[PDB]
Amino acid sequence: AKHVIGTPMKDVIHISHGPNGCTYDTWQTKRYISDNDNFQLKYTFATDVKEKHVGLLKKSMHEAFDAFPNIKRMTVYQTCTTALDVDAIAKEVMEERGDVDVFVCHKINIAWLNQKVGTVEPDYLGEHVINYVGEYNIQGDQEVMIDYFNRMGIQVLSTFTGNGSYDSLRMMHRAHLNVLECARSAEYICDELRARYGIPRLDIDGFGFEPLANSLRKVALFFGIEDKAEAIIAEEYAKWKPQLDWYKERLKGKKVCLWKLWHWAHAIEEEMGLKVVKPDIIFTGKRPGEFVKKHGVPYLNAHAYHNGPYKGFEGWVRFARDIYNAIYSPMRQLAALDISAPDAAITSGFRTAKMNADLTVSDEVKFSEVLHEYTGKYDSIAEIRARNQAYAAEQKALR
Amino acid sequence: AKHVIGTPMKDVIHISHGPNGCTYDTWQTKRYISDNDNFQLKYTFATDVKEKHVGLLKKSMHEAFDAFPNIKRMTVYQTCTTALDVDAIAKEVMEERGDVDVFVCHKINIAWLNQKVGTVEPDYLGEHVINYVGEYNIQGDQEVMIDYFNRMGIQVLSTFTGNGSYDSLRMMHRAHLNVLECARSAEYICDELRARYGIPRLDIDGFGFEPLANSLRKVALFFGIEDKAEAIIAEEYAKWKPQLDWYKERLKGKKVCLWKLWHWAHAIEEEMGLKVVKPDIIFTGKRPGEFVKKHGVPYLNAHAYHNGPYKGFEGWVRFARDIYNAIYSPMRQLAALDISAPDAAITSGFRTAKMNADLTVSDEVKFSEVLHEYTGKYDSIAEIRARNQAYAAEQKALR
Amino acid sequence: VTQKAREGTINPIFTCQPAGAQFASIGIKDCIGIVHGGQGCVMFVRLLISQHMKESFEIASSSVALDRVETAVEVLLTRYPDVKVVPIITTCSTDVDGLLSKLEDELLPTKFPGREVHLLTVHCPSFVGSMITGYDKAVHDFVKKFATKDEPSDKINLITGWVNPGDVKELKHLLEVMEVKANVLFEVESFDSPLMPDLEHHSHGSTTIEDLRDTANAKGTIALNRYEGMKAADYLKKKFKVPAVIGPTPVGIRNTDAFLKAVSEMTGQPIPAQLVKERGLALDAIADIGHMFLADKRVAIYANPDLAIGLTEFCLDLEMKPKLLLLGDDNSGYVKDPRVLALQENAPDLEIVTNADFWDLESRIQQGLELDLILGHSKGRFISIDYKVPMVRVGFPTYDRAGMYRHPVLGYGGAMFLAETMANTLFADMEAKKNKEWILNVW
Amino acid sequence: VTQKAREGTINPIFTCQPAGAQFASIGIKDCIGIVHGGQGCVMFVRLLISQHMKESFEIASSSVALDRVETAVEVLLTRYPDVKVVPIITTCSTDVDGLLSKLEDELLPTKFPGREVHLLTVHCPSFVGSMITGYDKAVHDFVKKFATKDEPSDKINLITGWVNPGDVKELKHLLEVMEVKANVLFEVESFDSPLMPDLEHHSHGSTTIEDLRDTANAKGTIALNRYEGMKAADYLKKKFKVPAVIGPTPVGIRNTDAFLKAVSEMTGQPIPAQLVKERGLALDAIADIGHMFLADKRVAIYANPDLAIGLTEFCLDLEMKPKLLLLGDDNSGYVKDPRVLALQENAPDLEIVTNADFWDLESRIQQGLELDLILGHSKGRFISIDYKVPMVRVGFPTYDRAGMYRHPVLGYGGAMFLAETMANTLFADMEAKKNKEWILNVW
Repeated sequence: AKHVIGTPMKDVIHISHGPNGCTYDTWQTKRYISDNDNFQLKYTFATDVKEKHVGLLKKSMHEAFDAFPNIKRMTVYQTCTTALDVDAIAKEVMEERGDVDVFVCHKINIAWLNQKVGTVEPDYLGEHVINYVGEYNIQGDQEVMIDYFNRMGIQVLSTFTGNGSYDSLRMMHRAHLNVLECARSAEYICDELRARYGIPRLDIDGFGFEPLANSLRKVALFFGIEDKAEAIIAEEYAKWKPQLDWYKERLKGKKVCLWKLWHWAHAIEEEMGLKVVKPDIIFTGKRPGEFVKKHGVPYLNAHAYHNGPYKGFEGWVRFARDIYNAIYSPMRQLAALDISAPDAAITSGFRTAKMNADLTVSDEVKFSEVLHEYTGKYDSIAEIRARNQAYAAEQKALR
Repeated sequence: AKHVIGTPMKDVIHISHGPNGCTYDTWQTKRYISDNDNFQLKYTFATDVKEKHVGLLKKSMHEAFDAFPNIKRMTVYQTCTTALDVDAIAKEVMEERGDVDVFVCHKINIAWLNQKVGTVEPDYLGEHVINYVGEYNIQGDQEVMIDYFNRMGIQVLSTFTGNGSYDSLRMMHRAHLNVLECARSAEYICDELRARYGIPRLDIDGFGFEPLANSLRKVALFFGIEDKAEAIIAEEYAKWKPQLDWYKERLKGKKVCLWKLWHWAHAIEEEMGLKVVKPDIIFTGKRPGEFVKKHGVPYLNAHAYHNGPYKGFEGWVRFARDIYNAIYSPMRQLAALDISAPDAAITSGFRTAKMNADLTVSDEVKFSEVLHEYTGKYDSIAEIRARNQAYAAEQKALR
Repeated sequence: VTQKAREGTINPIFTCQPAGAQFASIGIKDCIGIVHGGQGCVMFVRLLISQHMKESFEIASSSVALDRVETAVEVLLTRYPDVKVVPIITTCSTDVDGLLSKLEDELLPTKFPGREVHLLTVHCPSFVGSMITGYDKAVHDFVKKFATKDEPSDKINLITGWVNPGDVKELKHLLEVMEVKANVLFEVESFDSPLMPDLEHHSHGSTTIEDLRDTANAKGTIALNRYEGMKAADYLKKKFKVPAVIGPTPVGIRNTDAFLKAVSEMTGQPIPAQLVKERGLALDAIADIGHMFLADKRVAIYANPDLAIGLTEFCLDLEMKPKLLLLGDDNSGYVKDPRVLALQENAPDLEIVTNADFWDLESRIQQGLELDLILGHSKGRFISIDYKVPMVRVGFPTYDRAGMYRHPVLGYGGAMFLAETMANTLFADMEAKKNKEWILNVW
Repeated sequence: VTQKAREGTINPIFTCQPAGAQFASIGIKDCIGIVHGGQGCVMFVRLLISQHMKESFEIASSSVALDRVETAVEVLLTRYPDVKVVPIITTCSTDVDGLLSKLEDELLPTKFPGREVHLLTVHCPSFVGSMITGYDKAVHDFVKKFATKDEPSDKINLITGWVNPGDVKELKHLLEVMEVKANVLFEVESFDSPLMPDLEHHSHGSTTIEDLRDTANAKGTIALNRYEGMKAADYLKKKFKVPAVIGPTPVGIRNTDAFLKAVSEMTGQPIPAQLVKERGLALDAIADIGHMFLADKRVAIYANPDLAIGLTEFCLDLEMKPKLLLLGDDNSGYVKDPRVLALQENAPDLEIVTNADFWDLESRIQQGLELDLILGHSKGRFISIDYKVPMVRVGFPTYDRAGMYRHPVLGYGGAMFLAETMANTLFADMEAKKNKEWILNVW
């Protein structure tokens, strides 16, 4: 809850009523980024309960507000130690400051809906309004999908919760549709939003070219704007398909071990040619990845990505390039070589990943003037984020 | 010539008609800085004479102008190899470009005066105009003295040559007075300026508190503005004398070996308490300094300074602090200790230079509430340079 | 000395004691510790160690429960036929000693006949001290569990404290030149494991049960860190009469000299001329940069307490100006520390904050504290990034620079590495800000 | 391959041949070379070596002139009673061989009876070639002067090329692990001298006259650099039938493997498992950063030619994208180099500029070449400073970073140091520009 769902909120002080060690362990371990200068990644607040405490919470709440005068939203989490009256303390703090709001936190969904949803009203409501639910903005995924929605002329009322604001998530109850990215984290939010306000839910997939195109087409079909989705799909296909197919030709038949397992498995086999099952690559977390590194198998981080975002068409191409770079590394073949063998295949000079990968393709593929390698900057979110902030400015002037 | 006098010119392409190895050897070895982004320190131009040449000069002259379109001034130096018609080539280059001027290089003084001096005419001439001659702006010395002159209401027509421009040095014949910083390098310039235009000469000293104050007083006496010099001297004394005396109390009786020998020697003994003569510090160049480093003796660079500028009252305090830091380093006493000796004076913890220096002073000095350590930024020229560029802007508006 | 006047924490500098206990345990050969708490605690501690070293280490969990401990021990011993030391570490929500007594009589003799298995407890409450206290109590608990009187030995005990593999490599080089054999606690050089062609090799600790047993028979104990190993040294002195020397942490030239003098006094071994030449090499490198670039540089330092204090002392010897020293836990021994008293006496411009968090540094910078350099670990990286103060990565964890664990901060090689790294960080900052960057030619 | 289309030079990458001759000479024990030119030539070469190493070296001058050379030799032998090798180096404006013949019969036998003094000439015109060719011709001249046939030896000749003391330390470590004795040309580890308590120790070279004499009796010669030592190896092969292996420069894992294979073939010594373990440590460090940060990084490289080519090959192995390779002199052997041919064949986006200056890089950046990293020495630092491209300091001279001479760029330790240094330079740039700097947590 605190470590996955609550934290991606960008303009909130998340203070844990408990010891420092729990607040420390989850700090700077995630990649939920935001356009609020990553405030949710840079600062972490604990009440610092000591043995004597087993007054303090009220004072720590005031201290955090004082240190960060531009933050007016607070979420107080109760840890294991403090289970042995936070609500009243929060009311007193709100009364004394007078311009701040405090939230006392599956469970985080019930808590937010029964406490915060419905208390704020949007000033402007577009023709087509959605709630993006279950997205937590790993390396810029939320901003990728917002760009896709903006180019469709769709206003995203709120994202739950990645790069999301407190007030938007309180305004969540006035959307025309809910689009659900992750269900295992935010099913109840959508079910109860439908139960209380009759807001339809549309499950979508943001990974791949066909799953994402179909998701965009369903979203457009709901709003009767199918032509905009078709134009987006055609443009993104023309831009990124030759680059993706360049890697798909060199990744046909490679094996991946998965330790984002069904959001990925079918699209990986269909669009990258990989066989999901010694594997050629393992998709896992950082510590298991470092474990399997000792076995000569590369890994891509399945939780935080490597060179993300992996969402969108360009993100899919970045994912393919990451796979291809890990699999076809010349250092991989150098590490598997035993130089102490009496007849060891010791060479000099260099090799490239392209040299290794082109041994697997045919001459027609190898000399294609259509397929080319990925042509994108190291940070692909800077241009998407600048586009997103320009659409917000343009939409604000029209209003 | 090409290495000491000509190069400090900030807006000139100094192209050497000769091999690359001579141009390389003196590049990035000096600390003549300028407000033209150190163009004279960043770029060096050679004709690159090869064995075949033992046409190319014209092409390399054109190439340099092409690569640096904002530079319209060139100085061509003949090296040893090219002794075995630069003037004609320079004329044809000027004719073809049409908006550039080329200068064909004790010797460089005669060459500049007999060709370039007297051509350009000053746009504005103030009440009090000087030529600052013999200053080459090591670590910002010229900017220090310009600040002192600006606060006196004196316009510096040109500096020869440190942080000096080509056109200003061509305007050298319309100054009311010439002030001499170095004579061994620029005696002839001012002798012949007096011979041709009757411009009086005033030898000055920029180092120390008494020599610099007397220099300022002489300059003011020439222009009848003695009160401005007195105000400058009083303000700078009140600001920097307690800080200088803090170091002078801790440097009384220390010995310095000189390997800037007479522009320094008397003011060092008088104002810092040092005895110029194992020495406690050696003033020398970088390579001899590294030689004597092996003997347990610190050095301050006598040519390029250490933490310069050493000119001005604040520069004198910076010089004193550099001396005191080198002499009283705890590392100096740690390095002289032989830890393999049976009864070695091995300690733990720390020492400071202040702890070592305070063992030499009396209790009245040690607990003075007047003397304090130097209070100045690492780069002291940034504020002086900003003041200089503000006075130039203000003088533009009035004109 | 400043004590934090805020009750809450913003951006803690240390984690909880169980994490320090687990880090102490992973330095022992054939030791896999079971943490009697949530699986998330072990997951985050393993992630933190993986962040520091980029290596996976084996730590087990009980998934809370006295009987769950029994099942966890059974499962661990079944699934790891090489583990010999099985420490049980308690946590927030958590009589494991009597349960272990029953286990060694019922489960081990029956299910694992002939298998050498040692069970011990490390009680680590998470709201009393910090990971420093946890490491100290874990080292004490291991030494207490294993130390046994035997035939006298010519070795000394070197309790290094919570240090990097590069620090251990440097310390062992110094001991080898001095011709001194030691029971090094702990041998963490094997944390850096190779990427082998055929046979996989995983990260592990190299301290054996024999070393911990033989700690009782040493000539003496040198505990480099007063807060990370003084408890074990005091236990050894109190029970087996092993004389103990506490500190100094050999950060810099002078403290390394004092460390070598302590070794020479313990062992009777003279300081040789090779150490004189290595110390001289470090001093020559330091003389190249000292009064040209290091003097008068304003420094903020936070690290493990002993390392932070030693770094402050080394910076003061280098003619730098330490402005802020952050000690990130509530230890009451800091005020009576003679090194801290000396810092108060002869470095009056240095503020020492105990029980500090990163907000102490960040708010002091906000209110106008001008700094040229920071010495600290990677959890404070965003202060450096956002306020444009260069930082040299020291301590645990340093996850935003590559391979910092392989370099020493102790010894003469550590002094040289520290001084040159501080100089190079300053040089890169001078170039980034174009602050007299032309001066890096003829120094 | 690009050849510079400008006749003039802007910002040369190398100095003249006499400087390279003097640098080769200062690596010999009891050698003080007299430069038959201006005082300023020797002053600037000594200043350049002092910039690189921060150490003073003894090089003599004749000040200009055969009688001047004779007087200079007399004065040098009077004022230095330890010098044995006295090479005379010619320069721009300069029968030193005939005079030297006369001197060895008239001056040395009479004025210095019983003193072992060797006089040789190194002719180094400054309008042909560069400091690389000057170093090559100086090494050839020393080997030619001293090599003498004797009883056969089990040693090999390792002509390292113009390398750093850290490179020599790494190469000697590799040879010692492989159990190979060598005549190392040159032993420059003593360039780094200590700051001793009482006695003064000055920087010098450790290559003796005995090593240069014994080069004729070796099993074989391995010249790491084709442009900095192939002439001496070819002379040895042509005169004394000493088999010569030219290259590869052991930059990176693969080239170090090829170097160790060449050593094993020359000597018959097997490659041991310790080198396997050290290579694996380097490979594990490289695997931590390779496809996360190093892949697809756009790199410009300039250095000494062999080092620059090897760095390009290592970067290509690391999945980086070398864009520009600058070879700063007019050598005609670059086009026929099989390494350069391989770079043309399989690195298609790499432009190789021969006879280049720093304006090649700077103008290519001006016209739109986007780079993430530069590998080059300190004379090109202002391109990095002004165009905001991070640079890793490699080669000669590196005077704007502290102690770069003490780290290897050769061997597996050199490969690890290079990869981690490029990673850390990129990390510091990412933090300075705030370019995905949050990503440096859980890599």
